[PDB]
Amino acid sequence: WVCRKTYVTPRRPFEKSRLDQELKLIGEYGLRNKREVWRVKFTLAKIRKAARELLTLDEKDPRRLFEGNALLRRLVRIGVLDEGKMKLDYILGLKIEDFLERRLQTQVFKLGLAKSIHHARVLIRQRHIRVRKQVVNIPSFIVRLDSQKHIDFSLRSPYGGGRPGRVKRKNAKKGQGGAGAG
Amino acid sequence: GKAGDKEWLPVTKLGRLVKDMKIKSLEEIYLFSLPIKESEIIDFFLGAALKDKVLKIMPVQKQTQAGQRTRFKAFVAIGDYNGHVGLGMKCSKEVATAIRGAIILAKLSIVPVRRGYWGNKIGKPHTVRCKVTGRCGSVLVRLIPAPRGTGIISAPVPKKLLLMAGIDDCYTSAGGCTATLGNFAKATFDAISKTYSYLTPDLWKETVFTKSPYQEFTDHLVKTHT
Amino acid sequence: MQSNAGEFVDLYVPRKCSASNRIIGAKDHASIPMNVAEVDKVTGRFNGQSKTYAICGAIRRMGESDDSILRLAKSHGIVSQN
Amino acid sequence: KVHGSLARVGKVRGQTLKVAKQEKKKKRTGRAKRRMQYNRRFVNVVPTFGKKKGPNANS
Amino acid sequence: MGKCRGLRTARKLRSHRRDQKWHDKQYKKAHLGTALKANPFGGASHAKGIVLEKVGVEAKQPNSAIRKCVRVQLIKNGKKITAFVPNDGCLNFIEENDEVLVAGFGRKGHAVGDIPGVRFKVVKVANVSLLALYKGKKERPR
RNA sequence: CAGACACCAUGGUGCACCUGACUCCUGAGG
RNA sequence: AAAAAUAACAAUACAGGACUCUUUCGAGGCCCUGUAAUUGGAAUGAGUCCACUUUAAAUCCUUUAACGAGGAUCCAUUGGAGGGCAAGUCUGGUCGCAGCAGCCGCGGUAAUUCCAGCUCCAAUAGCGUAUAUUAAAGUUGCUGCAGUUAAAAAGCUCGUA
Repeated sequence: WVCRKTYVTPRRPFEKSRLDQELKLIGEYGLRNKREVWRVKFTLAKIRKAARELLTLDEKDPRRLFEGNALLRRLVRIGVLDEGKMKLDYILGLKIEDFLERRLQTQVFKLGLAKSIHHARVLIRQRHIRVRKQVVNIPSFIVRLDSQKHIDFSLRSPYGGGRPGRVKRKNAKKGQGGAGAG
Repeated sequence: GKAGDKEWLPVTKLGRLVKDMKIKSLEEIYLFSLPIKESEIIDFFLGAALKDKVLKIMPVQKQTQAGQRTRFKAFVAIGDYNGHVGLGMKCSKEVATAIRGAIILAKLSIVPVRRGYWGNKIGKPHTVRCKVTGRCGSVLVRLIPAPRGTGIISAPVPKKLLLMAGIDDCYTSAGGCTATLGNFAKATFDAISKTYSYLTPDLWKETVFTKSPYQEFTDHLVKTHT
Repeated sequence: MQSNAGEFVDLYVPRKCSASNRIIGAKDHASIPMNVAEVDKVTGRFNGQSKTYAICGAIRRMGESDDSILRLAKSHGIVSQN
Repeated sequence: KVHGSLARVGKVRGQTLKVAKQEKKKKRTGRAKRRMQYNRRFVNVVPTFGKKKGPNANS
Repeated sequence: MGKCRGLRTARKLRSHRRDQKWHDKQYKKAHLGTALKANPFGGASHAKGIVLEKVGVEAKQPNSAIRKCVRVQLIKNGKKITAFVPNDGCLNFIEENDEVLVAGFGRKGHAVGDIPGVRFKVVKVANVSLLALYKGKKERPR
């Protein structure tokens, strides 16, 4: 049908200081690679351009009003932006970090069963949590406000309760085959 | 180990007033448009949060009577991140000496650069209020203000100057020779300073003029001479 | 240079001129004013309270300044034999 | 110029032989290696020792 | 500057720009199809040929070396071209009538290095990759 | 200003080179 | 084009810093990052697989009894590290040879450009290369070019479109 890239490649391939900056973001927020950072760079740039367009439209104009409100509402739903600010001027001031902080991984750190921004990502990818009664396997995700009230253990990781898989049973048989000697 | 030292020697009214603290900032001096010929004045009012960046260390030369001769030409730029910047060029026999002199020269030349906005008016200046252009040798750099979160879109050498200038958001276009770096920095230096030289309608409102600090402090500044 | 309703941006407010209506910028050379003393008149003997005129680089290099000062001084007073 | 005669080929390779160090450890995969660079450089040993120094510099 | 700018002068600007466009060397060669006619790349990107002969080339100064090229007649284009053989001691694996995949160099349409009349480089010998032979990932099958 | 004023050609090459942190450390005393 | 695995967490052995004690040295101290020695639980599908599901009938997915990680492994790559250009004032080998080299230039014996090894860098299930076209390019200049001398005002005037 139709497809599109979710990331962007900048015009200078080596730019040492920037490469370091990008590595630091990866460290802080537990990411896979530069493509993860580029993924946010693509989204953020489009949001700023959206904002900037609206801001140069005439005031009290249906298009500016309707799409303004929509852009604001979306950014507040995911908890990047706060609605005590709530106009175009403030949206421009947002940066890469503000998005990353509202991801599933960084919530799984902040509460629950991760010990690091390391651990968290591996926990999500190995299906140790449900967000509600719904497993989430994607760490780069961005949870909404009231979805951070339902992050909890899964019933398909058998610690935190759940049906025995073959990893709990593996540990059982280090006591009944490792120490059972058979 | 090694450690610095500082000493004040006045040869002028301005040096004495600064140390006595009848002048508390460079801004007063800039307003009156009086020269600064003592590095100590800049050191005393600031002397912290002053970053010196050597832009290039490039040698040049002239031919002496018997064989060659060569010397080092250094470009140093200085500035706080609060809207004050300087540029100083010095040429000396060795690399180290050329940079050492260049730093002193850079401090002396320190000039205010006006900071303004793209269109905003709340949340404090992030760019310039007017597009300013500067030319050096047929290189022309044009600075254009940019809105927040855009960042500085410039070549590395102008970007560093803009950073110190307090312009965190800027569009640039530079046209002309791109092989030459001393010219490129100089042209950007001309541009940033030009923001004060523009008369905006927010700057129209007029003032009754200084009575000069030389005249007013005349009695004070008898120490053994006025 | 104000922002908003009258918030202060700005590093300082520069001097202006009235001999060509152009600002004295930012550290420029050949930029100085000119304090003429007032005399109280009638009993003579200087009393304060300076009259100050602001002279810019521009006017001086274009050799205007001599005439300008007289126009400025006369228009607002006061010197004997006008 | 134009010429016609090949002479000597693989002269340097005819007297240089390769060898191998094998592994104490694997060269690290994806995400783990990317994280490892940031920790090894910065959070260790928080940098306070030395200056002006490369990751492979003999300077 | 030096152009017309009235209120009806659209036609004059439109045609004047078109007329002057042709002067530029980069433009002209491509638009007159010269690039295809003279050089075998332009209208192709890669081309396979049969090896005519192996040439030793006593490289023109500066730089003192025997550069060592092959001469290839491309099947598709039908043009005889001398192409550089890169990689160290890799001349060897070429044989007369054994094919090679040839590709352009990097200047595009013009000679490279210190050697004139060569503006192309070999990429595969025996259609199985010179690179793979040099590394020793793959063996010469022929 | 205002005395005299002529033939004469030819000839080759490389390395000029780039960063900041004051001790002989005093070493009876210290 | 999309998602982003190939391990994560403690312990100890160390290299480290806020905190405390001590005049300091030194020691304790939490957070850990790496590097040993191996581990300890604790986890997961890549494979494997009853069953349920899919579907025209099937396949695969999404669903799951029973299995599947202590390590040089269930074991990632492709180019670069003289300049532009990120990363070797590398070690051995060669010595204007073989090669390198878009371009600038290296190599003629103490080669930081080669050829291998080692280390490091960049991007990372992708990366290199060739080529067309686009951007950068105000090097086609409408917005927005240049023409005294750098490439460029017709010998001059009349004059219609």
